[PDB]
Amino acid sequence: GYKMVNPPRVVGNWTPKDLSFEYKDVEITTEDNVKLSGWWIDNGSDKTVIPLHGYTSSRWAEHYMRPVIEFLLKEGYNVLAFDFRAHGKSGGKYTTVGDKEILDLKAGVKWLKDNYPEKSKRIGVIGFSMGALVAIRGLSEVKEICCGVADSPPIYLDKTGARGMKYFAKLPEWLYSFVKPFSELFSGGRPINVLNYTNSIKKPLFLIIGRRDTLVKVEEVQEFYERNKHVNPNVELWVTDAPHVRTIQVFPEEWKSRVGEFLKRWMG
Amino acid sequence: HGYKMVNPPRVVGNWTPKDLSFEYKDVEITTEDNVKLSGWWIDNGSDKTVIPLHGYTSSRWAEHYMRPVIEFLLKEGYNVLAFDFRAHGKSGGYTTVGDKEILDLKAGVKWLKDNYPEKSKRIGVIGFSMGALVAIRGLSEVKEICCGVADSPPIYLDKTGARGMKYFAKLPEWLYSFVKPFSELFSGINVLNYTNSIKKPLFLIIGRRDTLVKVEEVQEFYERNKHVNPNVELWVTDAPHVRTIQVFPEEWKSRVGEFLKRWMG
Repeated sequence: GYKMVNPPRVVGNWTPKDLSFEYKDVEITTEDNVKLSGWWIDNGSDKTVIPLHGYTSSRWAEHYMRPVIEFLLKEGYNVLAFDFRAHGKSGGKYTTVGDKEILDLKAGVKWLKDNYPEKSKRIGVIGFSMGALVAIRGLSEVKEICCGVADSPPIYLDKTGARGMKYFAKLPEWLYSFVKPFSELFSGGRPINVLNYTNSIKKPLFLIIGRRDTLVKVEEVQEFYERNKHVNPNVELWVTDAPHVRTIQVFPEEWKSRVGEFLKRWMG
Repeated sequence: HGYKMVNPPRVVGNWTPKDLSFEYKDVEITTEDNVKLSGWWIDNGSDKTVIPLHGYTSSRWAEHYMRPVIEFLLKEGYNVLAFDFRAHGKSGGYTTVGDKEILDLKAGVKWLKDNYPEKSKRIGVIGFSMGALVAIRGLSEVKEICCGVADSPPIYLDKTGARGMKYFAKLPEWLYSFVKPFSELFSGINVLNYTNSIKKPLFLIIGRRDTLVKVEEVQEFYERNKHVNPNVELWVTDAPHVRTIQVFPEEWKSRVGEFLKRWMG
């Protein structure tokens, strides 16, 4: 098998300045002494939203991070966007499962409270794909987070891995060898699912799943929904017409609308 | 605005030389540009050492070719030095385009001569895919290497990248974004210029089913290098990319084994 893996480390070439917003390059240190790299975008607000990227990307993720950051800033929110450990410019050598990414979220929140408590009286999180798993876990283990949005969160990580390799079946083995060390890590069933936090989450959660997501099924997300419904009356579910994490681009107006009113309701 | 920059993946496997009934040493190799590489020194009680070079998306643990080639070399009687290229596996490094891997091979050779020169009077190289290019380049510029084996070496890189993008295109857009860093990793050439310099024994291996490298392209390297070097060989197989060692294990080990014993004088 595979002991430790890490997806290709990527860095984009756009800054909040390209969105006509000023920002600061900050450095957050986790409790296990890992140095994270990120952006602190002061928007003159008391509310801060933290976007969380997926397994293979970074804070620069052109397909959802850049649109969501521009969206949050124009709504008037402060934004803290950092690369997860072993991603982008952040510290750390191996991602593997990414179970320690919750520590990155804790450090980021703690950093906000320690340096800018007036700018983070309300803190929300938005996660995409694997980043949604961290955001979901954040609502359960991080008390300062008041609300969270989970876009396309893999419920059963093992099934998600097996559904991914099907697109490599008709293709040469050299192509599947790229993702094989990563797909086999989740297919075994060792990493913890988000179903683990269905009884511990008592905060507003916005679940977004695509009707055409072939990696994550709606009914799998619906299972998480009414599991948590017993404990949390503020969990919402929106079924979209987009594939995996593509809603924010393919249906941008409807995304910004529903997410906008979710945040507007729970961010104070 | 795209990718400013993309680094290789890190792949670390479970297995060790112990699973091959061989004891080993975890070594740290420093390059001339101060890059610390991680690797295995497998002492087999020999004066001869063979260095197996891996692909640009894997490491020393690549079970489809790295594990059987190390086991093959060990059961042959050779000492084995297997290290991850920079920013691959456990090694350090931004690995740029990939031109720095020749420095990694030089570091390994230097490390052998500095630590165990008696156990490396003869040094040979075996490279797979892009690792075969490092072996081909290494056989031309590194004096301490007596011979080399090149399995599925890309001859026309841009032609190989073009063929590769065709199969990437058969992936859905939303899924391609996940593996797009792999594609850009190779988009960071004249390999045929090494047909003039190489005058050491070279063993080329290319499969007919290779969707990335054509037999015609490797054969061009063979015929060109053939009238400055009388000891260059070509073996055309009926296997996919770097799969000959897996599809035809006893054929591969026999021809490579005979090649080494002949030139590891």
